Amino acid sequence: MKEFYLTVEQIGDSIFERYIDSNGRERTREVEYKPSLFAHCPESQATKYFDIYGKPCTRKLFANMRDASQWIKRMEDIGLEALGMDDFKLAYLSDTYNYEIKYDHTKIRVANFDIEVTSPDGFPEPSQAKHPIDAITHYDSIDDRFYVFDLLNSPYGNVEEWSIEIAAKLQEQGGDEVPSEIIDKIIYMPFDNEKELLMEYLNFWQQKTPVILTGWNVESFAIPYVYNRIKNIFGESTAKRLSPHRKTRVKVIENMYGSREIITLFGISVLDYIDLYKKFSFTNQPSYSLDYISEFELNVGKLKYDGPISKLRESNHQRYISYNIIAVYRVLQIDAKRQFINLSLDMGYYAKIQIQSVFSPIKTWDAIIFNSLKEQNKVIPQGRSHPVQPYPGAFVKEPIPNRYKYVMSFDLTSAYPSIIRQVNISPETIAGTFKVAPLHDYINAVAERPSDVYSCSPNGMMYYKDRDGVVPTEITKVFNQRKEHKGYMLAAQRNGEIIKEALHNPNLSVDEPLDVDYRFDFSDEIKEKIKKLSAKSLNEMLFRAQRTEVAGMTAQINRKALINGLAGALGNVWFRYYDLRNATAITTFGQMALQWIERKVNEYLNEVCGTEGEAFVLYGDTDSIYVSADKIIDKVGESKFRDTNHWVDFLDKFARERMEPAIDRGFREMCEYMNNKQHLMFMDREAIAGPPLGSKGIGGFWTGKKRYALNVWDMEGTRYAEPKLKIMGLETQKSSTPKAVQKALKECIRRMLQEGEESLQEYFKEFEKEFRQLNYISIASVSSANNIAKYDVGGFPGPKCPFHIRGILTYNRAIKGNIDAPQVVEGEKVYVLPLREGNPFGDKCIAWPSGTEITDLIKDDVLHWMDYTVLLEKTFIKPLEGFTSAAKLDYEKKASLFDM
DNA sequence: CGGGTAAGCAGTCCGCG
DNA sequence: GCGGACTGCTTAC
Ligand SMILES: Nc1ccn([C@H]2C[C@H](O)[C@@H](COP(=O)(O)OP(=O)(O)OP(=O)(O)O)O2)c(=O)n1
Ligand SMILES: [Ca+2]
Ligand SMILES: [Ca+2]
Ligand SMILES: [Ca+2]
Ligand SMILES: [Ca+2]
Ligand SMILES: [Ca+2]
Ligand SMILES: [Ca+2]
Repeated sequence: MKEFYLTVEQIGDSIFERYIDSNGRERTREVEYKPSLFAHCPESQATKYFDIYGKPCTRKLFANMRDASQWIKRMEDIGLEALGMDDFKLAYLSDTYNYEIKYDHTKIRVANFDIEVTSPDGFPEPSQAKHPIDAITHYDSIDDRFYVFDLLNSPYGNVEEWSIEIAAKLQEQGGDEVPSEIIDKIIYMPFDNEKELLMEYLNFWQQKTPVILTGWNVESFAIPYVYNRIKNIFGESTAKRLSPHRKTRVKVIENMYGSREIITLFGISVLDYIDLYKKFSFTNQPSYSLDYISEFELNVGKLKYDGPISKLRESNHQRYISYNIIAVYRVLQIDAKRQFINLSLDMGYYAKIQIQSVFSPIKTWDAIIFNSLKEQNKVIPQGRSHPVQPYPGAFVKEPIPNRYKYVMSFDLTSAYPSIIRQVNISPETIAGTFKVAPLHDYINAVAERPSDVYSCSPNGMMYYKDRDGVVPTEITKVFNQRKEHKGYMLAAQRNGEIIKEALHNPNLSVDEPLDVDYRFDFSDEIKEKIKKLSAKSLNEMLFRAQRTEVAGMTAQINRKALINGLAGALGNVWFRYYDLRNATAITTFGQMALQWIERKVNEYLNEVCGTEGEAFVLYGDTDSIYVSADKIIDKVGESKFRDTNHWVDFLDKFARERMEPAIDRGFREMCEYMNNKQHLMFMDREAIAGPPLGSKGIGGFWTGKKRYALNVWDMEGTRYAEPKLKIMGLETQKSSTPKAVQKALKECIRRMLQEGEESLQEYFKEFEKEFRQLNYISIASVSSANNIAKYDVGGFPGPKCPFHIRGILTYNRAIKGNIDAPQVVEGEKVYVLPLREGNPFGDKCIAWPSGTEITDLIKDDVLHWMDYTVLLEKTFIKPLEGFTSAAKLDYEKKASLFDM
């Protein structure tokens, strides 16, 4: 097999590399890598190295990496560009792996761990590490084993060994229901004292040194706690054994409002799963506790116990250890589903970076572009300093607030990367500027043609047409990978819909789920067999279809995120290829494209309908248009349709056969107008929306920009067994809105769109009547908590104090005295509730850490004093009044003459 | 901590005769 | 009360 790196580090003048050799074995080596860097040189000097602008360069080979670094400094003191890859480990990987990396994940050691630390005096600060580590579960992907390190004797209690037999048993048997599929994979090791546990853990770690290190909050808690605890007990050199090169550094993580400390373990690639999830999941959660995320992703129930976690070890050590094991398995289960580790490995190896660099799009792209250019013997410019400057982004059309009955939407495929490809936007393809007309003149095709030579953007930039730039070339490769996974994702989705349909008629038989590849559209034979299957089999197939779809979604959406990241990296000062001319060429072209095509679709449809000046395009945002299809439906007449699916087919056919070719011609003309390199504006139909045939549903509504709801029958070629709501921006979509309120508002919208005004007033009247019975958590608002200290004036609100911060200060006073009570963590999320006047808390609201029950000390009072009236009006009535006046209907029945 | 801009709504503060 | 300036937070793209 072809070798591949596992980790790479620079330590002084050595590269330290862990790798898989040609025989599949893990090795380590130290290499005294001699970097090269580059200077411009005279024309009449024979060279094969050229900067990206075609100017000749001489290569300077250095005795060691420290000499290259010092040289870089001296070149600045002189005032001359020191060209080339200044991150020497990236050049090493480029030199050592000069081919497309074929990796084998079964050879990569992936470690998932979680620790327990009993603490009587509140939260155990990792930087202090003053309490014993009393449990470690460490899963190893190569052995496929959970190694459990269990402390039996502690200053906080002596306990009995954990029992695997009780662990296996049902919760109803007094057991812990550790899942049976992992019971045989546990290797349990009890310890008589902490020193021995840790000494064994380090010996184990040495034998099985993680390549990828993950788990939940490992970077901010587990790793620094373990590192600091071992440091305190044994000294630094023993603690540095967590690094296979014995090198670590304390790294300061700075945000807008403060900082924290993490430990960098050289020769390990730490991918904290909480950070993986935040980057790759495309959710925004009320809480990031593992219990909350586990429940959301897997639908497994909260790990439940009596009393505080601080007393769990002594009161119930058995459950304590079982929950530590289960917590590690939960992360694995989320990964089996979401496939973020897999994704990280793909992108890291593709870019030829340290795997943990996948968190940085600037670093990922710096390495992709470096490797690409290195291939042609080209030399990358030096990074330069830039002042941060604002620049313009997308156009968004102001919709007329209203109900909209029949809606068809269209949207550019990979808008910004397509613009980059079409215009040929790249650092080294800039050819000059032209005299710009106001944008409006390009939109209406009255401005002078920008160039008869170069490919243009309406921001005034021109680009070469003879050759593709390195940015379009490399962005195209990732785009193609994206398109492939999206194909599998959509197939799995359409397959899901076939299964749902079939489920309306399950057969009464005992059978097995079919062995099929869900990434591919179900053939006729598979369709036939599906119609003969039981509900049990069908459900299992649905689950598998949805897993395949989730796998496709992770792969496609984060490749989209990567390529879109490049368009934005052109506008970040830290990017080697930062250039506001290119960042703006992209965003300005986009604004033009949207408005240009709005004009064309309008002209086209007015033509088809024999009208003039009618606005068919009601809305659009960035690269999308929403076309009113009322007139199209009416021209055939609702009477001619057999059912909802009949008009949906009609519109689908109209969009594909009439609208899309009209759209394509309009864009080809725009391409010629801008003299672009390649026509790449592909605007496919997204949504077909409307009310169910013969109902009183309103089908859709807009309240404003980025605020709308649509009843959707077909999305990108997926025909739904059941209509689906596409709701954007509204309170149902916000993590700040109470869960029960999201759910109630969603149902009001479903009723408005599918059933009508009368159904809506029915549901409202009932929700208003019963809502006070809802669990307090389900009706709490959610907010991030920044700058708690800034607004804290002796425990009371300072001037301009935010409502949610006020809530926290109210909380802090109510629990003052107790180091046992959970503290709100700065920068994390809180639940917020209003309090009725003259409550014992002395203020109008209270907030507490999100994803948790509020402590028992105050819970009773909170419940008694909760202001259901305020809460109702703010979270439910206000947005609902927003929706319904927009849609021009009433949530309460107005008096009529029939009342008499 | 980690590519970008546009834009909505909640809330404070204070004006608005 | 509303609305504008401003902060804070959170979306859509
Ligand atoms: N996080 C994001 C999301 C979007 N965009 C920009 C770039 C996108 O190209 C454009 C339109 O967004 P879409 O959600 O329509 O995404 P794409 O058009 O890129 O992909 P798709 O093919 O899924 O439409 O907005 C961005 O810069 N950053
Ligand atoms: Ca725990
Ligand atoms: Ca798009
Ligand atoms: Ca599409
Ligand atoms: Ca059947
Ligand atoms: Ca879009
Ligand atoms: Ca306001």
